[PDB]
Amino acid sequence: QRQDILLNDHWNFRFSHQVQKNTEVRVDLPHTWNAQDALSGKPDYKRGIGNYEKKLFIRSEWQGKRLFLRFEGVNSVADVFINNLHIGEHRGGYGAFIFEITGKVEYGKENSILVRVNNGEQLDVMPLVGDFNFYGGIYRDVHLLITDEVCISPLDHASPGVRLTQDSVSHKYARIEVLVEVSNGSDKAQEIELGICVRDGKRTVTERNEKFSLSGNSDMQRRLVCEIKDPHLWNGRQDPFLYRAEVTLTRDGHVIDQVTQPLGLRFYRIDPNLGFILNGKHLPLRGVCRHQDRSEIGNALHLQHHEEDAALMAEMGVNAVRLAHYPQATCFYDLMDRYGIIVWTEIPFVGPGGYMDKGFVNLPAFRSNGKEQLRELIRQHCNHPSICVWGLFNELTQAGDDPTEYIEELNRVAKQEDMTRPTTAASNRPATEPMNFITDAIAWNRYDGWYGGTPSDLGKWLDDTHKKYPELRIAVSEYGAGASIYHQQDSLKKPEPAGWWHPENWQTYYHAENWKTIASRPYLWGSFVWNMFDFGAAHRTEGDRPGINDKGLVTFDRKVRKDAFYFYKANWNKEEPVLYLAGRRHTVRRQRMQTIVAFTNQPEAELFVNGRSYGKANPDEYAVLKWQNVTLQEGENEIQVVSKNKELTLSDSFRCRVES
Amino acid sequence: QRQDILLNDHWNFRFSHQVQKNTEVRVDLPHTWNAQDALSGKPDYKRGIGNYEKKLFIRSEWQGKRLFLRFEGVNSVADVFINNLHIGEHRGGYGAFIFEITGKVEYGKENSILVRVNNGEQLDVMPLVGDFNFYGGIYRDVHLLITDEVCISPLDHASPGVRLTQDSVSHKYARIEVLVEVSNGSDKAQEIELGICVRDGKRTVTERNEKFSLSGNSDMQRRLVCEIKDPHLWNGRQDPFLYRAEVTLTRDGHVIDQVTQPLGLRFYRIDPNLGFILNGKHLPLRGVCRHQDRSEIGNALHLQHHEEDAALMAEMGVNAVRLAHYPQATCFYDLMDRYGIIVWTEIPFVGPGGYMDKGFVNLPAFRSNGKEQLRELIRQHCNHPSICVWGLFNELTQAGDDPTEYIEELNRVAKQEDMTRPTTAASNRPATEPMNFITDAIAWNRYDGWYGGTPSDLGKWLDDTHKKYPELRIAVSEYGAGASIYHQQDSLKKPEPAGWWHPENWQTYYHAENWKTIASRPYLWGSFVWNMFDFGAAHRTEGDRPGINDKGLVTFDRKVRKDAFYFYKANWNKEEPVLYLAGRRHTVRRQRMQTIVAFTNQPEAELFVNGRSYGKANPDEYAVLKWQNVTLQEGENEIQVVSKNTLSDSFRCRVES
Amino acid sequence: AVRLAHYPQATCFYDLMDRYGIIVWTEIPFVGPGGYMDKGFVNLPAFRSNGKEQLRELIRQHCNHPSICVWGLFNELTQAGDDPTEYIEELNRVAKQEDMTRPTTAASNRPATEPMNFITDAIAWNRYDGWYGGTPSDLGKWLDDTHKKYPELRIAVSEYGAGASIYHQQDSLKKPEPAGWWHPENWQTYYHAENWKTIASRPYLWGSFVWNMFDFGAAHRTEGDRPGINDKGLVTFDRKVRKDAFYFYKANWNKEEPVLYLAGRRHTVRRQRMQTIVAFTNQPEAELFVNGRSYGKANPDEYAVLKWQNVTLQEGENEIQVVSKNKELTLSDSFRCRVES
Ligand SMILES: [Cl-]
Ligand SMILES: [Cl-]
Ligand SMILES: [Cl-]
Repeated sequence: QRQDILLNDHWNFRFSHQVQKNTEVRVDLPHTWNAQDALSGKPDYKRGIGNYEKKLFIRSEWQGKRLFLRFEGVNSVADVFINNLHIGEHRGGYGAFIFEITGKVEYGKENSILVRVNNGEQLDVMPLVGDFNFYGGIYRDVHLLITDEVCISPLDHASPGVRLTQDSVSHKYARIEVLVEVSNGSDKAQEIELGICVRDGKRTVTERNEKFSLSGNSDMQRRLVCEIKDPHLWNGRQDPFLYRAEVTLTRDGHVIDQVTQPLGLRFYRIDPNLGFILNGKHLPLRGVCRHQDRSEIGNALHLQHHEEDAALMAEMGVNAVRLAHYPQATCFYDLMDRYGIIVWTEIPFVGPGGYMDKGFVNLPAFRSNGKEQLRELIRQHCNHPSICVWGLFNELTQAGDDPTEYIEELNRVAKQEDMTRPTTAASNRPATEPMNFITDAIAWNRYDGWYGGTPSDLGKWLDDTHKKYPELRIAVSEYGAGASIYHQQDSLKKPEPAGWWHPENWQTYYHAENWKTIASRPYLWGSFVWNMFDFGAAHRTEGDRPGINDKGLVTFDRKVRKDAFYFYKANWNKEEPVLYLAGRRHTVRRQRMQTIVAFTNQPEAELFVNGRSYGKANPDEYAVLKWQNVTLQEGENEIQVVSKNKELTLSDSFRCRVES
Repeated sequence: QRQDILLNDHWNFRFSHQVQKNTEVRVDLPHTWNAQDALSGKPDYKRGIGNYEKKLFIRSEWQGKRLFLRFEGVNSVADVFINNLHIGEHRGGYGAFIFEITGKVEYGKENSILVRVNNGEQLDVMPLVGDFNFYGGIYRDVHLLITDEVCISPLDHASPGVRLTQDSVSHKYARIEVLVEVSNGSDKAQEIELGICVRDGKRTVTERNEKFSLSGNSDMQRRLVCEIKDPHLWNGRQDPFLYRAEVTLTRDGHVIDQVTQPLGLRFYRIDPNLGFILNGKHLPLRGVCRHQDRSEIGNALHLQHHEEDAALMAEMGVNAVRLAHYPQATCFYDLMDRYGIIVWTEIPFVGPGGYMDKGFVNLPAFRSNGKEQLRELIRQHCNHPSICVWGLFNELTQAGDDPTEYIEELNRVAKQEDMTRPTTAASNRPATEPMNFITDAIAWNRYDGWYGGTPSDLGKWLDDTHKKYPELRIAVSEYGAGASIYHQQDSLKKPEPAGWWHPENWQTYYHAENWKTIASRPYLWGSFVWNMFDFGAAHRTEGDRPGINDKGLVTFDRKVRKDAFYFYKANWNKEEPVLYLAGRRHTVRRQRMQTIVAFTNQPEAELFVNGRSYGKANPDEYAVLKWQNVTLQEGENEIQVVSKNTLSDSFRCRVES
Repeated sequence: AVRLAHYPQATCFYDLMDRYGIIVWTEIPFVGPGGYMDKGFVNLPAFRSNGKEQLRELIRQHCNHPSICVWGLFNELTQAGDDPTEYIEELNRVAKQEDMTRPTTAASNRPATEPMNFITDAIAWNRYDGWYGGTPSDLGKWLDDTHKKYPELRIAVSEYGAGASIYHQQDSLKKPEPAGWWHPENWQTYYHAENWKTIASRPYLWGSFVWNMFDFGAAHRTEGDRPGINDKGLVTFDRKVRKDAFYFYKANWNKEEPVLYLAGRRHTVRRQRMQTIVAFTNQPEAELFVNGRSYGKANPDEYAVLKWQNVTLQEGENEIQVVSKNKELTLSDSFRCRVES
């Protein structure tokens, strides 16, 4: 009944700095204008105003309906015009936002949609700093909504208008409360029927409907309640079961409007000594971090790109994700729902880390806008079963303008919006700083063995902190190491992090030792690898090219899994057979005697070097096969590893050459 | 004695796009970071955040005083930090602004000022568009103000704290209402003597004092009424007389704070049919526009630059100047006060003109800020006798977000702030548009004979408008033509304005015809030339080099007066001898036959060509000497002109048929 | 005298030197790296054959100009790497085939021992003692040392100079850092007064050449008051403003146009109350008036320098005027000035 029309095709664009006429060029949404300058490594890429114009014919039959323009993302600040009259402004690059254009168009005519987008710097719109790209543009989809004059309202913070809250969840019973925004845009009072039907496919599981009166040009909220006995729980990747919940408005029979949403029922708690308990059973959060960009296109992502990023994490055995450092797309939360991957999602309250300036500036506009951004985050995505914590900052400092007061304010805003999920944060503060003690959970970013030290520093630090504050729920927000797939060398030696040489073997070593450190500590409720993918950061000058943070387990184009990916796949994915030699891309070696390493989830593998066996071996606790003192021969070599397990015979091999 | 310490020397600077540490460099205020990229013709010059830091030592003997940071101009949005703790933001690149730091520093030790300056694009801080450059930075002076704990307050829209309102002026009597803001920063009540002394050189002209008690931590506004019988009126360039008004705070017989302000007394009115009448006598307003930049340095101007601009204007006989398109430097207002030049100064409410986008966006942060800039402009510069009109917009359009109500709102704000001067605007709308009728006076930007048409079209349009709207007080806000000193040709032909060829002879022809049109029309209360000076406009791609609006009478480096300068000088300056051949820069000619033109304010001159006399000639009504059918030799040629009353002028050129 | 760096210039400018009477050193663009990277000489066949063509072009094109008096062969080459010393000898021989009436010379930055300093008939060195390292007095000792070691060389100073922004001012005379963003004007003034004293006491120098008459373009530079400018001119890059040191030379060198010029007119905000007040004149006397009060008459020293020590300025505004009377001609100069602390 209700209509949702994609508006991405054929816009006109120009930069306000192109001040002459006839300078517009065709673009097609999604779109950023920084996919070339920023990705090329230019730190001063284009940050300012871009102008999108669309011609949209408003049909006559649409008069008497209600028309909305929903934007799923526009970085950073957007001003919307209909036939060149301002209708609204939205400040924030990552929440969806909406405007009703029912009273603003000429029915039966072409009309003009004009979106003036600014991604230039501000001190009053988070994020203010960050180790990533602030791609400017309409980089997510744009939709025309047409509904009945009486509808389930899409206007409240661009939420769906249906909000599904879970309490009393057990293996035996669950209670769901359903908050519905209903809007009467007619001049007449209406007697409507409101109904909720929760379904398993096409089988009704529960159902309640309600008749009530609503005056003209008025909206009110309705909160229905229903129950499910012996509910089918959403249980992570073991069984990511999903009800669909349909809320309908009815009038004289026949549906007049409909909204459907996912319902995944789960209970869980974060235990200071046991970690994360999902539906009564402990669950390691084997996590990675993910940014929303890609090679060549920046953050103008299409559906298939989200799907592919999800598939690669699923393949590696990921069961948790931190979506850094901002609200991300509905269809990615969808995929995490459907795969059973637990989600940490946060507002863009990002501090400087090792860089300059601040993530917090004590401006009324900044503080206020931040609260609206956190309110957008929760109201737009709270229905997703995969979301399990709400994150409030990444790497703020207490020096200069101190955000501790404001963070406490944000924490309270989160609880007003959602009591059912803990808050968390990603800190790089000494443990004594108050801001580590506000959120329900806390976590630190740690690079022991990359930005200085050795991996053993990590377990000591975490052990000490867990001892001094026994009630903290500690996790590793970030840990990782740079790696170019074209940087190879025989020996493990710690590269300079800020230089043009990130040899792949050190990333491998780093994650091996670090996962060992994490896996020995059950008090950590999760760990999150920085990062799943290389991602654009235009100011970086390191690795094999500028403009890239190269700590991904997979390359920026999603083409090449680095060695470390297969290390995590050996450990985390016990379903697909894995047998993978490390260092296949080290193809020109200077030593004759080497240490060979493979990763497997098989019980046993045997190494062969020019057909000459070097023995069977079993992986250690963390899936690592290792043969020291393997003599290669001058010139060409072939290195093959083989494993048999009943009918399952696996093989991996590569070639290489030794010079001197 | 109140202390005023310049803080321009040695600051640390880095762009915020320089994320890495140790990337600061030294700058020395005044400073912009767009003096290289914008003036090189880069359309997307850097519009973003730059961070200035200074270490400043807070002396122990200042504890117990008050301490003010006053910024004369920072484009466009500034946030100021004391020891990295925010103390306020200012939105707007051309008004002065101030923040008190008394309670924000550690006395006796080093402190740090951090000024985070953002010239990035905004849709809520005028100007949004404009044919000029938005040079970012702290491009005007920065002072430390030390005052008594009870002081003449510097905090109200960064005003001087003293307002000199001329409520009645005549050749016999002037009455001046003085408004002084007094601040008590003490925790105890204070009884203080407020005094004002109006001085002529050293002679006290009038004097008024009063005693009151001001309670602790309280601000108050006093209003003393001064009178001057038989006043010495400030009467333009004929006699730019200035009294000095010294307001002082006394306490138990000792002066503790002092503020002096100009007082130039005058009355005037703008007659619909007769033009501008100053102190009872008609003045043609012979005017030019002026921007606050210069080659190589952008808008990071010094005093000598202001002074050289003013002198060049006075040399040409200017007696009115329109300061486009924004509040400019107090120091340049002082100059016009002292020369006697009438000033038109306006808020940066600038529309797109020939270009894209809008001068107005209907959102409340834009409306709010605009009223604040208008209040900033009047409260900060109202004590200059040169400022005679306040302008509200330049080239706004009624399409899209209609700004007409908002301009009515802005008109009422200026009347609230200053009833003694009329409002004006610079329009490019058809006379039908309602926005033309809000301000007391109105004017139009017109380029008949440059952007299409012929100069004769100005008079016809003006005439038609005066007849249709006889109550309008009409002036020409802009008229002008582009020229490069390096584009020369034999004959007069109209260039394509958007092209790379702007021959000088066209600019000279254009101005001589347009002045003729203006000079005939006394109902114009003024005319302003676009522009006195070539200026920066990064998007321009015309003339002899990109990034330059070249409709100036003088070049961007203020080195070379174009031919048109000397036309106006001979018409407007009858005190300095002028005799000047046009076309000396056209040194390679293709025709033997020539029309030789010169400008003069002598009663006659005689032309010589390779020594041969072509005749004594008299100038026309517009100071133009012209000899037709002048016959040049192939090869080298010397053209000379002489007058006696004994002036000479000459240049050499060669002919290649 | 003018040294046209570093390349053949326009005929009309050669003409202008002919007509003023200025002696001209002009040269081929055989320019070395100086303080930068890479080389002026690469031992390619085409490079060498081209260089000869460029020198025959130079001489056959401008030999008629009488102002040209020496022919320059290189600037700041180095012997490290591809040694050009042979190829310098060829060019000098080409010069000799092309023209016998003028000596050849060069502008060196090599230790005096290097052979490439003895090929041409005369030789000069670029010295920056007191700007790039050292004191201005190091220049005298080196020249005399060199003159004593090789009494046959015909030694000139092909380059000496110091950077200055007219917008960099200060109270005291401190050696700035050359590659930094701060070139105060008082230092360039000091540099030239001291270096000219060193030059003018040494008659065995057949000439000296200020680097440079004007600030010139050099995109790579990041010093002084803006990027991309070599700011050692005596006059700005727009030929509009004469820096202090220009007037030190005009007083010294131009004894026909009267000069009376106070130094430091652009330093309009001082921080100290006692000042040394220096002026340059070719008049015989001048009197200094500070806020209308005489600080006495004074005579210029041998190098046209008037100095009044221990000048007391008031806090706030100041007016500094110096005035000369020579029979008919009366000269005055003044500038305003502000003291804060
Ligand atoms: Cl922060
Ligand atoms: Cl507009
Ligand atoms: Cl070399």
